[PDB]
Amino acid sequence: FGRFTERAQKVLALAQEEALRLGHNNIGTEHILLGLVREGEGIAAKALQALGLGSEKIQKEVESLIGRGQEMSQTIHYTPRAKKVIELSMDEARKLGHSYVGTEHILLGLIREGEGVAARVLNNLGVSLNKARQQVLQLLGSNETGSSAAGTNSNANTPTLDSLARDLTAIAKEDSLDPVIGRSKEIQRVIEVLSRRTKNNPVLIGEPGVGKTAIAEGLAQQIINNEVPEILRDKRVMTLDMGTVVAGTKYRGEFEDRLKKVMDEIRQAGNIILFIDALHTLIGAGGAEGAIDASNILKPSLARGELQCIGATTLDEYRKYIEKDAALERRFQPIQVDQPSVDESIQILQGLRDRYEAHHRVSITDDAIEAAVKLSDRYISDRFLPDKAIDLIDEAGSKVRLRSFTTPPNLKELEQKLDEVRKEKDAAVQSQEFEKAASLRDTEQRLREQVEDTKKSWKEKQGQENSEVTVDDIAMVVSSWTAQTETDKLLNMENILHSRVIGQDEAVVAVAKAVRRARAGLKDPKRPIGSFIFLGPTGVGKTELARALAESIFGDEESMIRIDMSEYMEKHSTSRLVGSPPGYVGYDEGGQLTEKVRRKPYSVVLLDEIEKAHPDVFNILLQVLEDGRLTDSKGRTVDFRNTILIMTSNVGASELKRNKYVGFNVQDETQNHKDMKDKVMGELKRAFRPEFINRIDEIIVFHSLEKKHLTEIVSLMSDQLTKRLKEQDLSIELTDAAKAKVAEEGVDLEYGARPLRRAIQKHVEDRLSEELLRGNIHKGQHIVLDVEDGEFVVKTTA
Amino acid sequence: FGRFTERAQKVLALAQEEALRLGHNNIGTEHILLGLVREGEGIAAKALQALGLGSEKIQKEVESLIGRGQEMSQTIHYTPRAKKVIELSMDEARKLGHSYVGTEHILLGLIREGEGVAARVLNNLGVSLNKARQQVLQLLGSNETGSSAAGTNSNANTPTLDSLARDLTAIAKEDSLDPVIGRSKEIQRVIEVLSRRTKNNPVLIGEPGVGKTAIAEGLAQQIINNEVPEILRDKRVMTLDMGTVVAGTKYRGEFEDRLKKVMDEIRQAGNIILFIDALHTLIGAGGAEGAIDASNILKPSLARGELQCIGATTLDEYRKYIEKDAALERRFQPIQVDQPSVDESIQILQGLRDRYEAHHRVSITDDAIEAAVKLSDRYISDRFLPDKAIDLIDEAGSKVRLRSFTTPPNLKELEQKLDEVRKEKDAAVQSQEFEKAASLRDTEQRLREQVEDTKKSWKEKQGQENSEVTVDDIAMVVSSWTAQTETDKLLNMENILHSRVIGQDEAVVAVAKAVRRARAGLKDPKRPIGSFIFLGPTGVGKTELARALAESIFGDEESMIRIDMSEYMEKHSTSRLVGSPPGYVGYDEGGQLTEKVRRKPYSVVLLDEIEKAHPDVFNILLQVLEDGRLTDSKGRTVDFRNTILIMTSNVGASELKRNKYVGFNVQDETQNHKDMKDKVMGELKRAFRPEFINRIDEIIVFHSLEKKHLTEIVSLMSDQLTKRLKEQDLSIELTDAAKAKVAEEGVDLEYGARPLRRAIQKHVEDRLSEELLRGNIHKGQHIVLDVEDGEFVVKTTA
Repeated sequence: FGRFTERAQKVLALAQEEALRLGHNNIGTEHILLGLVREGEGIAAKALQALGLGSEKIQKEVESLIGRGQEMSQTIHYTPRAKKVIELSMDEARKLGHSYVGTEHILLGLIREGEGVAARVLNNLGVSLNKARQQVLQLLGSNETGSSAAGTNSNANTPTLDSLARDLTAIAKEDSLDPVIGRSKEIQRVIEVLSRRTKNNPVLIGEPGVGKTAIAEGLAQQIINNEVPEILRDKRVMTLDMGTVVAGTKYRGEFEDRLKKVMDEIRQAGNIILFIDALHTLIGAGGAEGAIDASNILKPSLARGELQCIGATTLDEYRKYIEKDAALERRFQPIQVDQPSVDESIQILQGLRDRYEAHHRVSITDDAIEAAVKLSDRYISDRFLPDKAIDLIDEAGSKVRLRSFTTPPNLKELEQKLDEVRKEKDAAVQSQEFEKAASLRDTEQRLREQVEDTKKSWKEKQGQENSEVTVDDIAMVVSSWTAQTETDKLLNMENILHSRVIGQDEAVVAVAKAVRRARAGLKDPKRPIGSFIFLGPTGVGKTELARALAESIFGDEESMIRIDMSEYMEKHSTSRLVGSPPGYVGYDEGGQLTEKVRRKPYSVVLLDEIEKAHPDVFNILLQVLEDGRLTDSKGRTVDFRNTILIMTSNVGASELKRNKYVGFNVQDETQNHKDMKDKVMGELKRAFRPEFINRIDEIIVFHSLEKKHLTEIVSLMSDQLTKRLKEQDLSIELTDAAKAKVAEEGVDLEYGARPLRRAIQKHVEDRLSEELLRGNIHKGQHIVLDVEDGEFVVKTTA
Repeated sequence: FGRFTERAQKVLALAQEEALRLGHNNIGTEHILLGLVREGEGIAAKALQALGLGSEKIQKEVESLIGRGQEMSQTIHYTPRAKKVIELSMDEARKLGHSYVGTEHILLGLIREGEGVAARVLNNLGVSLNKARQQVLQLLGSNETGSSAAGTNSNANTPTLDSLARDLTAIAKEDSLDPVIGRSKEIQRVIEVLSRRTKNNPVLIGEPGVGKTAIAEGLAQQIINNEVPEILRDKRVMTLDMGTVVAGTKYRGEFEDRLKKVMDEIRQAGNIILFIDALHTLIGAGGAEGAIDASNILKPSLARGELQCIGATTLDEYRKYIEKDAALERRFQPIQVDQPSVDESIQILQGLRDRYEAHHRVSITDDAIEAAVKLSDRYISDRFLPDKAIDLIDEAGSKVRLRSFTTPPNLKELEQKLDEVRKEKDAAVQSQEFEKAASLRDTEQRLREQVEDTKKSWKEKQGQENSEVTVDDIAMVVSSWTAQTETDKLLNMENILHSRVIGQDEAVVAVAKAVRRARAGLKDPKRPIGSFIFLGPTGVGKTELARALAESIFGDEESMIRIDMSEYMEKHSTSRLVGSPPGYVGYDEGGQLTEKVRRKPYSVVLLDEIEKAHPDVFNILLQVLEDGRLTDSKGRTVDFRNTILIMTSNVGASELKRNKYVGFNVQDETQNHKDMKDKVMGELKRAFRPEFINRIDEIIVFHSLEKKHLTEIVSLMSDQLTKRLKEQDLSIELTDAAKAKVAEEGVDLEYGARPLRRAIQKHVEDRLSEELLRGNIHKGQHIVLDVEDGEFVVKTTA
């Protein structure tokens, strides 16, 4: 593909050189073979030299076939035989892993490609074809680092380390083990609990889901050099892997038997460290079901400190073991792995760029990496700070890499042409029209080389992305889920949120700016990026700003939870009829609110109508706003850590639903507006407790329901129709003028504002179907619905 | 059959020729054998030529059978033996795939016919019967299609692709892989989301049920050829199939072990793409019973980026898996797979026309394909807008092919006759009565050839169908379920809705036009294709139009749901109507209302009396009308996308259930009318809350009992009686005159129009049984119930 070592590439060019030297017009394998032996003593080349082949001998044999004298060897490239040998070398390097493919693989691939002039060339020059593949194989690869250690020994390690299992310290003598960056400050906290054989167990608690495992490689490095105590000197850190135990087993009894064996071998006691990943599963205590009960052997082992071990558990798992104090709590003593510092994240990123240069686009951009964290940290916000991050890096680290190869410069037109040639050419010969295809044939390859030349002119579009992962790039990719087009979303938040909330600017700018402050630098995870009270009418403004955050602020597209406290309130029976679903906040804690935001930890959380809720509820919600967490639903922790909590209120709604009517004058209208954009900030005091509101930030203002507001409601309804018709592949847009015709059949005093949907149906739905059916307009072109004379007008556009 | 290759056909005609040339004016199999070898060196011919047989050698045996003479012909046709050889070859080519039968199959079919004139010719000319079938098998031709290959190799790739589960790439390197038509725009959305080595997992959400699976072959084609990232170059795409896992397994433990092996094999890591269809089952999280939990291994695989995979899930499935989090979140990232819409539908149909031209019906008719789509939307309705569609074409895509092979022109009478001949003949010789069978015998075969000649006139029904699925046919087939007699059902929807709601034209036209416009694929396919409110009293036209709507929009009246909203607030009944209602709005959303429409999306959903319902129910109905789907009730998504939502009212009822009186006018029924065609448009405002109701596509108007509707009620009830009697095979019709005699006992001023059923029983039911009992009328005689002298009158008709 593009990843190759020197020796390889060298064998390849020599084929072409010899192509012309023997007059082999297009070089199949015979020159590739020649290439191998003419590259002298590279692993392919060398191989051929072992069995007894000279550079000469091959070119002469090669020459005894295709031979003289197409010396020019017109547009000297390969033909399919040679191309097959090359495809094979790539795979013969996959074989090893061998990222940048070498010589050996090409001779190996040649044998593999055991026909053409090469294959027989080798079988003519006294070297059987498989004898050649042998020789390369037994000298395989080299493109990767060796071992920085050597020798073989054993001692106490014999009974134990055999079984089961991996020993991190060993692989780090060889220096094939990574730091890992972590969660660096996490690793230190282990050593109180681990150089201690009495709270013999360190116990890592955090998001799973953070790369806890980074800390484990930490230990490896540190037990070697050099802050190691005399305690952990004369110790080995051995990882007990779940995978070897399950392999070759499908019965519980066999698994337990193996665990019994681990305890026997644990005789290295007080000098052994055991690493137990997913520790909870083995104890199997608590819950409605277990998971296997190693606990019988394991508990006394922990108490004695013979099993001096390291436990990896998560946010929720721990409670049902400290409840079993003290035999799990006799060993445990805790450390925070929950959500790493912002900085720790960034460093992991930087480290894995080059392997997303094995997965291309990335290496770099540095700024894009930083962003990977930062943009993610608030913009999803569905994990811990590095998982999110890296996802951007490779996402963007491909999105644009996809744009890398998708055209020539604009010479995509070449390919279009090249197609048409083939056709003409072919079909003409299929009639034959021999020579009537001939010139068409000739036109094909003429075109072709020009095509291919400019398809690799979009190697310039490779040099653009293939070690960058851009700011904007990373950012767009975060938006794709939900620096540049997230920090432009963030910095320009006010501008973008204003374009999706029509009027009632008072609110928009208030949320915008508070969120934009937090969302730029670090408000720093825990607490939503904004707590807010959204005051206003029951109608307009509230939801729409919340929404607008979800689309831009949170990325591109969705991200908004929304619960009404008002919908249930009731419980208890003795003989009563009632058996309704839980009274609402009990439902929320016990399941609904906590689950939903746990599902997407980045959601604009809308806690509706808490005025019409008991003041006790507000305390619970207050924890969401403060902590950025709730712990409910069987001890699970729900990350509201960069959500936007929006607690709504519409207490007094009606006056903020004053329409633009003439009272005294037509200046009662502009005072049905003006009065209402004042009245809102008074619906705040009336809303909830001050204690609640004391954990709630800006005072978001929404107001009125002018006239003005009617034709603004029409513009929500017409868009709901037209979007479901976009689903059906019809592009419609209504100008204000067609929405005007809807208002024409949409005002009475007594009819409210019910006819507006129906009249949109009448003027849009009904009309578009009566305009498409005629053939005046068509689906998937742009169809503009207007009034342009006091009556409705249908326009067409592309 | 319909398709054969030359070599076959050539072998066949040569038999007949040689038959007579040797003195056999009946073509025995002895000549077919001769035929095979007389075609020289085709696979049949050649085969015989191997065994030591020439055409000459065959004809010699043949001449030693009948031999000279019999060159006077017999209008030489085959023997029953010879007809057997042909039937056999068909299967001898089927078994070798081929449905276009070639030479080999014909000798093979001869062998099959291992006793007979051939059989003995071949067994007489000293070659084994099986030696001959061997020879034909061991050379094929006319069974292939042309593909590519020239060698095969592998490397590390071996253990993985073996297992489990084949690669799309392989068959597409032979270039035999299909496009698929798709769902093309879906494939594109993947490449940011997948060419990551992080949250590299695309997850396809759509309807299943739309042809999601089309997208998967998409990847195959684009990852191979030819402009794609360097990321997605140096990759392999492997498809994982559930079927292989379950095979050789019958326990959960074994399944997990196999999955462990797969997980180990993901070692092609960071450059391997695994396709997992129905992804949800493996994660096993959520639900009331979950599924087998692969997640323990799979979750870190997704996080590591070793498992870069493609998830196929549906509308409903996803929620309880992103709920798991957060390496799930840093895995998945969503992309939109086709939500069913008419334009998309057509493109699939057309694509699979040629492939249902295996049915020699469809491919085409163009109008018929479009119709399939458009008609499907309105006439069942239950499935998805493109699945439905293709099914009608293929349905019909056999339907006319059935009408094909059951015709002589009208000469069906011939076959009937030809039978009778045999009888006479047979029975006469069984007495013998030799020549008393003879002339009957002779008469038989005269007939027979005439019969067969006119049965093969119905090659005209082939020339109809073998690329035309009939427009009318598609319609017929949709009518079979529930263009022409479904688009006439559509176009004439108004006419059809009018014929069962007598009076109340006001209502009929309002529903009619809105659906009839809409269902032509020109209205949103994700919202009820007509929303309506039906106002009136309790009954009288309302429901009846809903029924008539089912017929006209959907093709039969059996497309009608009907749910009462007053139960979704319940405060009337609890032990006399419905079991366990409490929770009530929760009962509707959470369960009942949604469950019912989830059973049939092929329904006029008539949600009665939302007026007299808890205000939450109106909000719920509002979601049905807006979204076209609701997701509730274990997170299942109910498609109201091809329902007709109809919300009923009856708060004006009294005038709208009023009856005519004189008072001062005999124009009092027609003054009961005039009041009611007003009374509905005032019952709307009085009934409902505005937020819900305005999404309705038309306000449907009904009437009362008057004088005048009463005598129309008698005609509804009498039709309910006579129809449940049709099941036994009583063919009944009432004229208006008999319904009149019945009316005589139920036009009470003070006992209502309820007595009419009872009086229908006395004058219709009771009367038919008392007319059957005396043998005046009969089953399968059409029985007319009349008055013709002011008293009841019994008539008979065919």
